[PDB]
Amino acid sequence: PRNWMWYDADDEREERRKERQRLAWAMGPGGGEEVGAAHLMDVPQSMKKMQRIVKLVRGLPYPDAVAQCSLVPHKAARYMLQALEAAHADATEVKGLDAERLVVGTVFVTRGAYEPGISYHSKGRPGSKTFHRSHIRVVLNQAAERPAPFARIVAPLMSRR
Amino acid sequence: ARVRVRLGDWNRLNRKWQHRVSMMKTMVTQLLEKERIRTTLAKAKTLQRYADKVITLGKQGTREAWSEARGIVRTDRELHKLFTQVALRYRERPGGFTRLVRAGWRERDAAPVAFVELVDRPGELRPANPALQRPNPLSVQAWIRQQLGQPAREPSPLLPPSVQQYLREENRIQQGR
Amino acid sequence: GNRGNTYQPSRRKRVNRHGLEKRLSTPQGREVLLRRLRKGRWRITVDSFR
Amino acid sequence: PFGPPGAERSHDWATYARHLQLQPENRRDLKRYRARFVRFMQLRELDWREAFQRGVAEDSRVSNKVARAKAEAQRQDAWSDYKQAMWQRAQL
Amino acid sequence: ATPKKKLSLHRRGNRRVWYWLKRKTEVAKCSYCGALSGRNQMFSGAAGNSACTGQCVEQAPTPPASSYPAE
Amino acid sequence: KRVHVDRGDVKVGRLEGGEFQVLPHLRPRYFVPADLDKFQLKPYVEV
RNA sequence: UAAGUUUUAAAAGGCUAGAUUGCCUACAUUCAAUAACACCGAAUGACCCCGACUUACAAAAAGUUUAGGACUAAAUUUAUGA
RNA sequence: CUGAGUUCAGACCGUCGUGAGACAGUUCGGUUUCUAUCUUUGUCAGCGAAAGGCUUGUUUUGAAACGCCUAUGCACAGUUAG
RNA sequence: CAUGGAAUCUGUGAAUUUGAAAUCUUCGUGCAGAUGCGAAGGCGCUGGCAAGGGACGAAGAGACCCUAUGCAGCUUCGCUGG
RNA sequence: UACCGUACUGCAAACCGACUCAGGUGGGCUAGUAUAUAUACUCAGGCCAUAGAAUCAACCAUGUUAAAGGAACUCGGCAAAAU
Ligand SMILES: [Mg+2]
Ligand SMILES: [Mg+2]
Ligand SMILES: [Mg+2]
Ligand SMILES: [Mg+2]
Ligand SMILES: [Mg+2]
Ligand SMILES: [Mg+2]
Ligand SMILES: [Mg+2]
Ligand SMILES: [Mg+2]
Ligand SMILES: [Mg+2]
Ligand SMILES: [Mg+2]
Ligand SMILES: [Mg+2]
Ligand SMILES: [Mg+2]
Ligand SMILES: [Mg+2]
Ligand SMILES: [Mg+2]
Ligand SMILES: [Mg+2]
Ligand SMILES: [Mg+2]
Ligand SMILES: [Zn+2]
Repeated sequence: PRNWMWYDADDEREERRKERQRLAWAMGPGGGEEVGAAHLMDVPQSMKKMQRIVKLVRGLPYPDAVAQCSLVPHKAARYMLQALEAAHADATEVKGLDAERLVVGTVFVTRGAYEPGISYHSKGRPGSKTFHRSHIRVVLNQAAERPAPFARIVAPLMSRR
Repeated sequence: ARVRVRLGDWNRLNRKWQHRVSMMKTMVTQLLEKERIRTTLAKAKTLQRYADKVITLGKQGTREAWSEARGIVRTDRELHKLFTQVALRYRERPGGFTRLVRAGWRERDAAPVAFVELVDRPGELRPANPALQRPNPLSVQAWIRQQLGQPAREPSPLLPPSVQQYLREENRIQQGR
Repeated sequence: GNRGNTYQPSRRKRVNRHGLEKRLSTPQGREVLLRRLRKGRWRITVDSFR
Repeated sequence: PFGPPGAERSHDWATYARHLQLQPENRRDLKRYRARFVRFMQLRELDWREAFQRGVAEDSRVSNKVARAKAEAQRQDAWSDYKQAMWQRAQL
Repeated sequence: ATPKKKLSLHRRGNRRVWYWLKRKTEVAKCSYCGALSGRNQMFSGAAGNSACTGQCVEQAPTPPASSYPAE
Repeated sequence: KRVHVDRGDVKVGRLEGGEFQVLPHLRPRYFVPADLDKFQLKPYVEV
């Protein structure tokens, strides 16, 4: 449990902050058993634009969550795919969780730091063209049984005699 | 505001009619120069209808058909291809010279995308069906086509043996004038 | 008639109005320069350079 | 470029002195005359460029106009061989 | 033409129901390359699929044809 | 680049008919020594 | 579409909910991105759409046709008299 | 929706006034802003899950489906409300 | 009927306004025209696209009238001054 | 025979308007049908980057056509049409 310490104060502050949130993640909402997770910071999308896609993958298993992200033309779905793939990579290679039983049990969108701008309304009045950002937290639990896939897998156009 | 889809007519394709006809002429010229082009669904369906009209005009092989295609079809390298390779390739096909396969959406505007290609060529994606299907003279269809006024309409080579006895003659050559 | 474009740029007129020498030509222009110095402005006149 | 090979090695001030000498009433406003001469010099440099562009365009038009007819002659003489090949193999 | 009060979090959520997307109930999955798309769409290498190995089409033999190549 | 500022050059002449004439006594002359080759003092002194 | 053509009684006529009764081999994908064409339509035992051919006694909306798209199967037809 | 008239700013004619000016005396000319939050209203749509016990009517290898009442769904829907 | 907005999708992406709201109808009452009080009644819930009667919609602490130890400019046989 | 200017832009996304602003910004050169620098098409040359994609909403803007009438509309033939 880190008997060593960093040399500079900035690295030590960052490492202590990291251990504080690893404490808060354990024994809290869920926690407990071994969990693959990811945190995709500073997605260049609004919170509503990400929440449009996040309401589709909430509670689904992993393969049909990837299916729901891959079946829409939205820009936010590619970032959601990036977050789900990072969480899957952590869960399968960093941890030792079994695949094909992972459920997306926790996904939500939080605020990011905005970039304030200016928009030029008429009659001299100012406006805004603020560039919004957001964060993604994905937690993939492992179920006790492989679940119902929720979307029927059919054969493609290529698989034809 | 005039109804084009729902009342069988040409698509508007977000364009004025002169721009629309010019764009279809450019796309049919591109479709026969490279035999598979990729575009949005509305242009793809309009291209399929226009391709059937242009290919049949090339299949006539007449001087008036050449004159009409000369304005319709731009390249001239491919006016020859339409009147020779495409005309001989689909000489007996009753329409349907083109297939459409959907290919997803494009990145710039999320518009649906379709692959449009000429059928019955080396490099096509599905086997074609024969344009004709030689009939069994010992089946119901042949007798219905004997009692009713229907032709035989059999599959044929480019020059059948019914012209062989004329072309074999040495007194029917005229020396080439 | 749309307003807002009263500033028509010209180097001759800018130097001839707000330059150093018209400021030094009159006494009250010299006290204008003196209180620019007393305020501590980095640019004394519109045409100063080095 | 765009001007003749004799355009270099030829001082243009001979034109200035020539039309200043034989017309003695160009000496009224000499500075205006010199401005008109320099304006003539820049204008002549532009007209050389325009003449070059028109000549190259008119050459390229007939070159492509010949090459297109050559391509059509090649295409027709390639089609005739195939047609005579089909009728010849119908003979055999 | 102007809101008279500030919208509450509950009223805003109720008003935003039109903005949400419906989940799709079918998907066409390639067993080799694991690709996902609709059943009416090509998603092989000719379309966008950098993971395609060609195993998606399992048979394509067409050797014979004869024509005049226009040159 | 805006008002034709004259730099710190030394003038070598004057215009008479618009043609500049460089005065020959104002041309630059540099009194370089006879030989700077095998001269026993270098720009650096050993420590 | 009206300027055209029909109909405008006692109560007539419409809209929403519905006691009951009956039935159930019903997870809802494709045929074009605004089905309003089409749910009182179709998806290969399919003329649903599109194309091709014919019709001046339709100045063109019907008739034939599975050529193309709605994929699909074999030991008696790559297949309906669609 | 108009601003034709009732609020101005320009000018003329008449009345009153020393005059700046006043006239609800006559004339000519003279900026009509607003992207609907929710209250109504028209119309088009989404959400408002279930399976309950069968001591299973039966079977052994209280779990599995089977048979029941109605529960949803769908159809026709009071001499049936509004 | 034509073109371009509007309506559908993808991408970028404001502002006016805002005591808090979970804001029904009629009659009565009431700082005298009630979403909020009383009596009676109605109402599955939430929206898109439209229309704007209400929210004494929003936009200016000056349209008009009155007041100020109020200002300002103008006028004159108002007063006083070289 | 020195010194200063020489890039790029300059009816404009680079100047003046808070903006990549439908506004304002001086002078000069130019081919054919053809005839005037007007008008239609075009030469040299340049451009089709700054939201895209289909479709039949209502409604709005801008236009084309309209049977029989024709200012009957309206404060006023305003606006369109017409020569
Ligand atoms: Mg329209
Ligand atoms: Mg035109
Ligand atoms: Mg002007
Ligand atoms: Mg200013
Ligand atoms: Mg077929
Ligand atoms: Mg439009
Ligand atoms: Mg009341
Ligand atoms: Mg409603
Ligand atoms: Mg609305
Ligand atoms: Mg007082
Ligand atoms: Mg301009
Ligand atoms: Mg401005
Ligand atoms: Mg501009
Ligand atoms: Mg032109
Ligand atoms: Mg563009
Ligand atoms: Mg008439
Ligand atoms: Zn694959």
